[PDB]
Amino acid sequence: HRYRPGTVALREIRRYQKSTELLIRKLPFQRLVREIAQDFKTDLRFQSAAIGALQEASEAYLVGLFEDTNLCAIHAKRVTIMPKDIQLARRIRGERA
Amino acid sequence: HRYRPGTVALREIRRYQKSTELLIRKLPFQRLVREIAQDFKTDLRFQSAAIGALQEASEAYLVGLFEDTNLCAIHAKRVTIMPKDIQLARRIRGERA
Amino acid sequence: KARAKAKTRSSRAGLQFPVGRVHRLLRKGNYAERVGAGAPVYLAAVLEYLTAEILELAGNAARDNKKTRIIPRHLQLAIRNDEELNKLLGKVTIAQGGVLPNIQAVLLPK
Amino acid sequence: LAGNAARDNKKTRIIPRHLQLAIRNDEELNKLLGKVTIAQGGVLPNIQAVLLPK
Amino acid sequence: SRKESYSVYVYKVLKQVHPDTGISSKAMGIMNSFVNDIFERIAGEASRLAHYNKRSTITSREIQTAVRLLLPGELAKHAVSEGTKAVTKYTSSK
Amino acid sequence: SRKESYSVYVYKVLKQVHPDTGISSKAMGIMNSFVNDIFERIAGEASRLAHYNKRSTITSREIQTAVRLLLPGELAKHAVSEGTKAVTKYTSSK
Amino acid sequence: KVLRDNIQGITKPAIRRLARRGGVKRISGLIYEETRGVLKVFLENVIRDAVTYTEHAKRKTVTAMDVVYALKRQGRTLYGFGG
Amino acid sequence: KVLRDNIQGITKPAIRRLARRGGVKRISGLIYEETRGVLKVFLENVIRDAVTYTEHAKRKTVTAMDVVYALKRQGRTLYGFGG
DNA sequence: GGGCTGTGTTTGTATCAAGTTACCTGAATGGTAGGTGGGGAAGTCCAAATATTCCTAGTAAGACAATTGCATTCAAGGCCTGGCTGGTGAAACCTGTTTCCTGGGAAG
Ligand SMILES: [Mg+2]
Repeated sequence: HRYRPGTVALREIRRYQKSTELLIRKLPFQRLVREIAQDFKTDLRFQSAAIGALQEASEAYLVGLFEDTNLCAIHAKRVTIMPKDIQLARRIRGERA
Repeated sequence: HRYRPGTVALREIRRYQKSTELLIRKLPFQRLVREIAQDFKTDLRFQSAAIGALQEASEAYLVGLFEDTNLCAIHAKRVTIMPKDIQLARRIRGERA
Repeated sequence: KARAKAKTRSSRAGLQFPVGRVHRLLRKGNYAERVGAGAPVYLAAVLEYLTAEILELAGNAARDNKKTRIIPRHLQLAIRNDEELNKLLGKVTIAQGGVLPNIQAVLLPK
Repeated sequence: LAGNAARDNKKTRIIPRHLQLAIRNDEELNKLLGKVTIAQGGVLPNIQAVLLPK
Repeated sequence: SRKESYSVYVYKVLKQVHPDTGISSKAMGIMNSFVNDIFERIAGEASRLAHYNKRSTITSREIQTAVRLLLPGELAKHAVSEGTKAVTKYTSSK
Repeated sequence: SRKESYSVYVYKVLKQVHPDTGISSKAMGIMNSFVNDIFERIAGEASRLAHYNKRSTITSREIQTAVRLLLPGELAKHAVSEGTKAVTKYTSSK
Repeated sequence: KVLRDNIQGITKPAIRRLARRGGVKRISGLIYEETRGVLKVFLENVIRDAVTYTEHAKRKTVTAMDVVYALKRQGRTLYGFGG
Repeated sequence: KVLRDNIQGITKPAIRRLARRGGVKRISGLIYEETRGVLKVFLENVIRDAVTYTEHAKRKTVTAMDVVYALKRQGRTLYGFGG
């Protein structure tokens, strides 16, 4: 009937750790590259295997970030991640100077 | 007269962040390498600039570890580091599999 | 005139990865100026042991989930199941894989 | 930058501590050598301002 | 034109330990690009082993040290002995 | 025998922006080994730029791209324009 | 061509779904303004390294091996697209 | 040559003094059995990579550039000793 | 006691790949001659490792004091979940254009 909080959530963890699908969709990630590329050189083309080389590398970083974020949230006797965790996750690896 | 706890401690932080001295002494670190080298090849010699290349690289790692340990101890509303911090410090960087 | 039977150097060493193709990828990659005759033999073997060891482990995960062909999820999951294969590819993303199933056993429901 | 830190601490010659401290004082010089240990340097003076005494 | 590859030489290894097994196209390219990457790690560490010992020569000794560096633990015990079989078999021939 | 170095060419730069400044022995070796490392990053990325575009030639264009990769942000704006002065001065001579 | 408000294209569930792949049960509402920041840092250190390859060969199309060469540079190798 | 009990050579103040360089005020008494463990992990991934260079040139002395080449391999560069 | 979502089993076809080959060229091999690089054996000298003591400094320890860390309780806020609406994303279709894409070619 009424699920408790943390039950539909844990169904999602075993769901998405099994599939191989695209989580960030294509066109709202393709247009993100058409903002950062405009600075360094206007009028560039992209092969769709290179955009997909980013959509499987940006999703390779956040999942590598959030799984190292959630270590901190558990570490502070919590089960909730917070933006003080990520900003201290990245300072340990040296991914932000 | 009687210092409070945290006063002689904070004198040490501004002391050792100023000097360039050796903290781990030479011979109780030189003999540490004569335990790990015995497995891979017995009867090896070491140049003293190579042992010192380790004494300034092992002290380059723990200080890089403890300064990233103390971020976690402050993060759990504490001022004390604990061995649950280091074992979660290293899991974030990927320095232990 | 004719000549003798051309026996390939991959069949003269008992390997499957070529040695003729590896030996022109050590003289057109500017790795060094001289490349020994035994070096692309020895390197095509190490390319052949490590190509088995993934596909040995990629065969099992295909079988354990009732599959004929190995899709990249199995390559994602054959890696990071083995310990020493993971420490080689510790920095490496495999495309279209997702991650291993993992919960930290604190988020379990109450 | 290694000349300035030698001057600000009243030194004629540049010892590696100054090279340690000229790096990681500048931001963009640090992002080049972010992985790099400099020998015989120690670290910058740093407290997280929570360990200050009470 | 011609794209050289290692795709053919996978079927000659896939049909050695799993003879009733196919492999998809997009999984070939991983085992294709696994090879080209693990090629130039071993070569590109044997290359930098040539400069460190002042020789212009990549021997078959230098590939052995550039496999005992990249492969950890138990792969470094097998892939060494899975090469020195394929050399001793090679040199006794010809 | 002979150990080539960049130690002499530091005093010809140290005495350009701080003419009343010495430098120690063990700090020379850092700026010595800073050079040899930042040499082979730029060369060893210009080298791998030769294979990626199928040329056997390291031009002075390829060193410019292998400095806009290794140097971040504001160093990549100066060290490009601090090279093209030293080339245009060089080529107008001779 | 200019299309703005597309750092806001990384929607609120699609960061939650990425959080679920990392093994995260409960999240805050202030990760969404942190993730979009850390993402655009990572794409301003790949596209900045990718375009200098594509400009160097005087190509107008940043091809598939270009991005892989950029990710080769940072030490995060991507298999499956070549290179 | 064998000399044991020298992971216990990293003494109790010399881990505290390393803790003070990191900016740490108060420590536990159970870091001492953690630090000696994390230290010997780091020296079983450098000496294992250093000796394979020294054996490769058939030298009996692990020289100064050898360790720097090992630290080059892991991605933790050490300046000041060459290399 | 009941329910929901995940899971499984069976069928058909489309698609993807497996198959075999045709050629044709690219490349892969065979036989050779040449030089060079490296490998090997040596030696004086070189750098490190040891045996020692000596002294000293900080290491180790025992005691004490006070803060912090922990565990509980309190209070509520924040977030998760779901019933709903709709705007866009994606998949399928069509193309002209643009760029490449080596490759060859001309001309200064
Ligand atoms: Mg004319």
